[PDB]
This record gives sequence, C-alpha cells and structure tokens, in this order.
Amino acid sequence: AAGAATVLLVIVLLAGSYLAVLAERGAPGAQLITYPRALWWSVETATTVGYGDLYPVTLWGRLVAVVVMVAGITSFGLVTAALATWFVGREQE
Amino acid sequence: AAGAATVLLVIVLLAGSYLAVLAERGAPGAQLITYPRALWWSVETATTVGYGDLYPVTLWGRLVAVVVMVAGITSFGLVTAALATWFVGREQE
Amino acid sequence: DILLTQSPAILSVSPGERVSFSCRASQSIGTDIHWYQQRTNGSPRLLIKYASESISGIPSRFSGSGSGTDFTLSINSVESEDIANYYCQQSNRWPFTFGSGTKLEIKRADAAPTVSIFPPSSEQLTSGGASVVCFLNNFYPKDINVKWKIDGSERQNGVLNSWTDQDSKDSTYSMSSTLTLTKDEYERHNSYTCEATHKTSTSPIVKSFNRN
Amino acid sequence: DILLTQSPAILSVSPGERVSFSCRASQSIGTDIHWYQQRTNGSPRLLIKYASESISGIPSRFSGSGSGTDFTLSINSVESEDIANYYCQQSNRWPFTFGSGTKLEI
Amino acid sequence: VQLQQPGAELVKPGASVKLSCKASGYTFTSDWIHWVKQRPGHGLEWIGEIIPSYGRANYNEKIQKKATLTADKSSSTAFMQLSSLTSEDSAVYYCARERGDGYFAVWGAGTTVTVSSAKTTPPSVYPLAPGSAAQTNSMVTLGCLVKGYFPEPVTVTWNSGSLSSGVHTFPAVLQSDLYTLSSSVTVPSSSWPSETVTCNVAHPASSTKVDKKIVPRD
Amino acid sequence: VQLQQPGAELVKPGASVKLSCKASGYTFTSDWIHWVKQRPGHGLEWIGEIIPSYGRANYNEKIQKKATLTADKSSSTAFMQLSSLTSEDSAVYYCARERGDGYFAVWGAGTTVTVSSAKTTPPSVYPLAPGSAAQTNSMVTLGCLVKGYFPEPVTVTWNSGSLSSGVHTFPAVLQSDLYTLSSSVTVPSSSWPSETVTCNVAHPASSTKVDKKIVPRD
Repeated sequence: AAGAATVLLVIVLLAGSYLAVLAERGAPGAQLITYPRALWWSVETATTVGYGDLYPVTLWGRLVAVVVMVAGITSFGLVTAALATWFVGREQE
Repeated sequence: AAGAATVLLVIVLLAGSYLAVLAERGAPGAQLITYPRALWWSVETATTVGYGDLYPVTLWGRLVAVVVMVAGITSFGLVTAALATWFVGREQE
Repeated sequence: DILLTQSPAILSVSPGERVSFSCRASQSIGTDIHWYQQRTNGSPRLLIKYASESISGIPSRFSGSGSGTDFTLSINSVESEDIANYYCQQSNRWPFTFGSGTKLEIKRADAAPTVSIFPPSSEQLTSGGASVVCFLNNFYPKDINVKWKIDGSERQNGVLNSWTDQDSKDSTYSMSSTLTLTKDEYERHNSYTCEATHKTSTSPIVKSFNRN
Repeated sequence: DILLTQSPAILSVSPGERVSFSCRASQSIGTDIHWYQQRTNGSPRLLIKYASESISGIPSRFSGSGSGTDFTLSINSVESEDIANYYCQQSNRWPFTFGSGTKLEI
Repeated sequence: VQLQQPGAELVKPGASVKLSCKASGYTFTSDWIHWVKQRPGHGLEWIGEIIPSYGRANYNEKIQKKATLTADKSSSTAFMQLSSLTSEDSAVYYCARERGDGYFAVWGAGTTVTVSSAKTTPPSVYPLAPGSAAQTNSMVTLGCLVKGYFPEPVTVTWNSGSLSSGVHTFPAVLQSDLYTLSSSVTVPSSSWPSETVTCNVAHPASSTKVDKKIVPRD
Repeated sequence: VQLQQPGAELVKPGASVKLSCKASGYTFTSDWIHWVKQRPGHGLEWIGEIIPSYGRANYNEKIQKKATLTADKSSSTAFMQLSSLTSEDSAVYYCARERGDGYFAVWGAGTTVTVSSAKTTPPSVYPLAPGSAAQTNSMVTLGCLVKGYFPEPVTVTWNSGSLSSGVHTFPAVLQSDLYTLSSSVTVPSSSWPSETVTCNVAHPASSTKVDKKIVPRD
C-alpha cells in the first residue's frame, strides 16, 4: 500500500538485476552482463517501457525476466495506483 | 482530476525533455540531444510505447527517464482514467 | 564521433550549370545534416537545415537533398558569387561534427590581366625604404608569370608576390608584387619594369615608370 | 566473441609528443572499452575505464577518447616511463575479449 | 551584428588568454553557445558547447583539452579560457548560437589568436596613386600599401565602405616578424579625382585605425 | 598486495596442477574472479570467470577446455585446476578482480607454469665485481650472475630493494635444461665500497632465496 507495494518492487528490481547477470553470463552474445545495466534493464521491464536496450537470451534469463514483469507490473500497477491518489488528493484539496 | 492530473503530466513532459538534453549532451554517442526529439522521447516514455527511437545512455539521463515513467505513467494512469469517463459518459448518455 | 566525408575536395563547373556536393556519413543520421557556406575571410553561414529545409534569406538556387548516409547540397544554376567553401555538420549524435569541406571553382572564359605599376609613395621614401608595387588584376586562368626589371636588367631579389583566391564577382584572380629595396638603393637606378607572361598573351604585357 | 583490433602493432615517437593508439571493434560496443598498460615483467594495470573515464592514481597524460566502433587511448605528452604494451578490452557482450596489443617505442 | 567577438589577440607561448562573445538579440533560457576553431587553411574544429543560463559546459573528447568555458548570466557575454598555448593553438575562433535544435543559426565574426613571442606593431599605410604619366583608361586602378604590422589581421576599407566596387585586398606576406599586404580599387576616370577616394585600414590587434586619401601626384 | 598468487609451478606433461589466488581487501558478495593467460610474447587470453560467493563458473568457449574453477567461500581464496597439460599450456596465469562492472580493477602478480619432464634446480649466484685494475669513473658498474636454474623465473633484487637506481636484469638464456641470467647495478664510486651492496636472488620455483654481497676483489 503506502510504501509497501513500493518496497516489494525494489526487492524484485535488485534480485532481478542480480540474477540476470548470473543467468546471462556464459551465453555467447548476451549484453545483460554487468550489474549496472542489468538494474536499468529490470526497470525497463517492470515498467513496460520496451525501449530495446537490453534483453535476455538464455532461457533462465528469460525466466528471471518474466518474474520481473509479473512482480514488477503488479507492484507498479500499485505504486502507480498509489502515487495517483496522494498527489491527486493533495492538489484536489 | 478534470484537467489537473493532465497538467502535471505536461510539467513533467517539458522538464523531462529539458533535463534530458542537459544530461545526455556530453556523453559520446547519445541521440537524445536536441530539445524537439527530447520532447517526443518523454511522450514515448510517459506513454509506455517503447517504439525504440531514442533512449538515454548517461546515468543521469536514465534518472530523468525514470522520473518521466513514474510521474508520467501515473499522470497517464489518470489522464486515461479521465478521458475514459467523460467520453463514455457522453456516448452512454 | 560521427565521420562526415565530403567527396570530392574541389569542384569545377561552368557558370549557370547545376552542381552537387556529396556528403557521406559513417552511419545513419536520418536527416540531421546541415550545410554551411564560408566565403574567403568571412564566417560560416547556414544554407540548408535538416538536409532539405531551406533558410529564409538564401537564394532559391540552393536545394537540399538526401537522407540516411547519403546527402547532397545542390545549386540549380551557378553564378560567380557562390565561390566558397562548403561544410556539412551532423546533429544526430554527440558530439556535433563537421565535414572536411568542399571548395567551388568556376571554369570561365580566359581573360587577360590588367597591369598597374605604382611608384613608392612620397610618404614612404621619407622613412628609409621604397617598395614598387605592381597589380595584376582579373585574369583567368590563375597561372601567370610576373617579371621585374631595373633599367632593363632582370632583378630577382626583394620580391614578394601574393595571389588572390578566385574572386567572387567575376570568377577571376589577381596578384600583387612588393619590391623591397632601400631608399638609398632606389635612388641610384632610373627605370623599373613589370612583365607578365600570361596564357592569353604570347606578347608579354609590360608596364614601367621612370623617377627621372 | 567480439574482435578488438589495435592498429598499429608498434608505435615510434619522440619524447614529449602526443600519441594515440587506435582500437577498432568488429561491431558497436558503445563505450564499454577499457585500457590496460603492461610493462616488461609486470602484471597489467587499468588505465582508462569506459573509454573516457580516468582512474584515480593515473597520470593526467592519459586521456580516453572515442565511442562506437572507434576508440583511442591518448597521452598528452610522452616520457620514458610510459614504454609498455597497451591493451584494450570490451565488456559489452560475453565473453569479455582483449586486443592484440600495441607496444610503444621512443 | 548578433554574436560579437574581439578582432585579434596576441599571447606569449605558455601564457593564458580569455575570449569573449557578447550577443545582442534574444537571450533565451535554452540557448547554447558553441566554439569552433579554424586553423589556417583547415576545416572547422568543434571545441565545445556551453548553456549559459544553467551553467554546464561539455568539451571536445578528442582534442587536447586546453580550454574551459564560462558565462555571465546577466551580461549576455560568454567566455573561453585557453591555458598555456603553443603555436599549434594559433587560429580563428568562432562562437555560434545553437538554439537547441542542432544547427548554428548565428555566427560571430571570429577572433584571430597568434601565439608568438614577437612584439605588437601598428601598421604603416602608404598611398598608391598612378604614375605621373600613365595613360588613363576608362577605369583607373589605384590602391594603398599596408606595410610592417604584427600580428594579423587588418580590415581594409575604401571611403569607409561606400565604394566597394572593384576591390581586391591581397594576402599578407611575412618577413622578419612583420607582415605586408596591399589593396586595389577601381573607379571611372571620369569621376576621379573629381570624387575623393580614401582607404581606411583598421588594425584590431593594435587598436589603431588609420586613413589615407589616394590623391594624385601633386 | 590485493590479489596474491604463487610464483612458479612445474608440471610433468600429462599431469594436473591446481592454482591459487588468495585476495585480501574486500570480499564482496557480487565480486567475480577471472583468469587470464599470457603465453610468452603473446597477448592476453581470457580463460573464464567465477563468482565465488554464489559458486558458478563460465569458461572460454573457444579454447580447448582443460581447466575448471572453484573457490573457498570463507577463506577468500579461489582455485583453477588445469588437467593433463602439454607444452602448449606453459604460460603466465593472472587472476583479476572484476567488481561486476566490466573491467579488471585489480590484478595478481601472475603464476608461471612450465610443463616439462626436467628436474627442478635451485640457482647458483656468483658475484660480479670490477677487475683489479679497471679505472673507476664517477659511476661504477657491478652485478651478479645467476647460473643454472630451472624452471623460470628468479626475482633479482639489490640490497633487498633499497637500491633500485640503475638496474637492468637481463633475460635468461636456455641451455641443456637449465637457465642463466645476469643483473647490473650502478652506484657512485664515492659511496662504494664505503657503502655495502648486496644482490638478493629469490627463486620461487625451488623456494630458495639467496644473498650475495658484491665486495671488491680481496
């Protein structure tokens, strides 16, 4: 809720970045192989931005990716259902 | 609400375009470096379109980008919750 | 750092004709190229923006073409006032870059040089020198052979020549010639001559003055 | 497996002068190149990271340039202590790779 | 004139120098100020940009970073500090007004920097009137000779600009750390000397402009 | 010293060998440990990476996969097992500390592996002092000769390192399955022999370090 759905998004967004590097390192070709850009990648995923920077190539990397979508889109379908109430409440008051 | 969540989206969409050029100018390679296409980029971000035209490469540019997603998706999860009521109200009446 | 590559380096053409400078980029930049003209001694000046759009106050001769990695500045006609260097510049990726440049030359009808010889001013001799200046004006082609003579004997020293880049009112060249002596030395000779063997004239064009 | 290609192989220069080793990649890697110096008998040693950023404790002679497929290590001046082999290394796609190397003669 | 920069500077080798660019017209929040360098007989070398209002500056990755950019937010003038120069650093330096849309709409006149240990010398203008016995064609040619000045350049004008019909100013030559050029003008032999003709030679580096009427040989 | 690996190993052809890398400093969860191989006179050959904490290792696709990576999570030491070697497998082997951001910030000193069926031989250090009648310039040159050791290498130091001014250690030559090199040091003829000068020759492969003071010819 308040900052609770928020926090869970960030657990996912770290572990998602961490496991991404672990799964993708070893597949010849992968771009998702340093912990920085792996983190940016999990945001580009939780938020459905689809910019096209990074993406996984290994099977397990795609599994990590799916979890980020589910657990992120859900968090963000609730962080953004929450940022939308208090600021509209603030300016509607 | 009415046009209030709307307006806040547009503050973000300008400052987002403005700061994007400032952060990305100086990094060798960036495409996000003129104020026009920087503005189009913040729409391609607030709306989750992910067309793949522009995107940031600097750290700070990505930070600007995240703010646009949060503050935009939220605005747009409310501009679009608002355009959906009055036109459906209009044609359901 | 994007590479703009303008081939050719120089461009010959006859007046009134069409002309096209190629620019070629080292990767796709869509349409974010811009063209600048820079005449002799003057700053650059925007000609075309965004590879096709025209600038207000630019002659309708100039026409912007191209997209992708191939671009083209074009002049639908040519006249003498368009002689200059021409630069492209991409604005698609940082840093902004420039092209190597292309200079525009005009093949025109051959013209014979106007020769003028000038004695050292009264003011000049009053200090300790007397230089004799000789102007060759408005010839084509630019390949001309000046020749000094003092009293009929051929002096090869104290001679400073300077050539103008192709002027942009007529497409012709000009050339000066300082003759550095001393006041002392200038006094103990009588004649001074200036001889120009140019393509137009088998007979060399000659001018002279005599202080006595 | 990305190919880093350092031309030339050897580099002659007079002391105090500027010098630039080119590295050229077999596809775009943005800015994820890094430069290493390895003197005679010693291990390699990071010089520039991410193609432009400098390392703390590295002489200000060294300057990182480039982006895309063209990169450049540069030394704004030269002195006798910089004689070594020089290597690049991309970190943009797995596996990490190295350059052929360039030696610096004076 | 929109962008407006000084004419010429002279720097001892190893010394520093500051370069100005005061710009009338608009002074938008989003405006950027660029600096381009033109070594003689070369192309255009971008050096770096600065947005004055906000305050950040970005320099050219590839070149030896000698300079640094600054601005005066409520004077509408920007600066560039070149530090410890060689003779490789002598060139013309333009400022440009990029609106933020990617092209240099407006250019300054360009500042000529000459890095030498020589001394600054104002010019010596001498008139050039035809000989006492040169047969006068329909057009008569006459000029004036600027001799022994340093450093470059000199603005040569005729009647302070009113007569720009038929002029060639010749390139300077160098000799023993002083320069030398000439100018040539042409008028109808009907109008001259019945119309008076003067050449005005400004020399920015020394802050001396001088006049010389080309009279006949009295 | 951060990354810390042994000096030299000797392996019979076909036998296996294990290589260590104990690393003080930090021991982050996210740290990776890489191994790079430098055949003599060659470039750097990446072999593979290992994240010690979690436990996974990825090897070089392209090379004949002879080795395997391991680690000791609460000793801060990582290992690499090269199995059944040829003489193509003789080289220097570095470990590197990649933080997870893409570059090798920290390097070990490098382990020299020599795959031969020869026997290990400690060195024979002999002093090199000038002849009894060599006219002494302002600087005097003197050295010491390490002869007949196997396998490579040997650390040659002067006064145990305090005098590193004017030293050249020469490359070893090979002969009948033993090596030979020399070292050269230079001091002011004022200070020596009034100051005492010793060369210390560590030989890691045999675990023998030896000392020899370069005295004059008594």
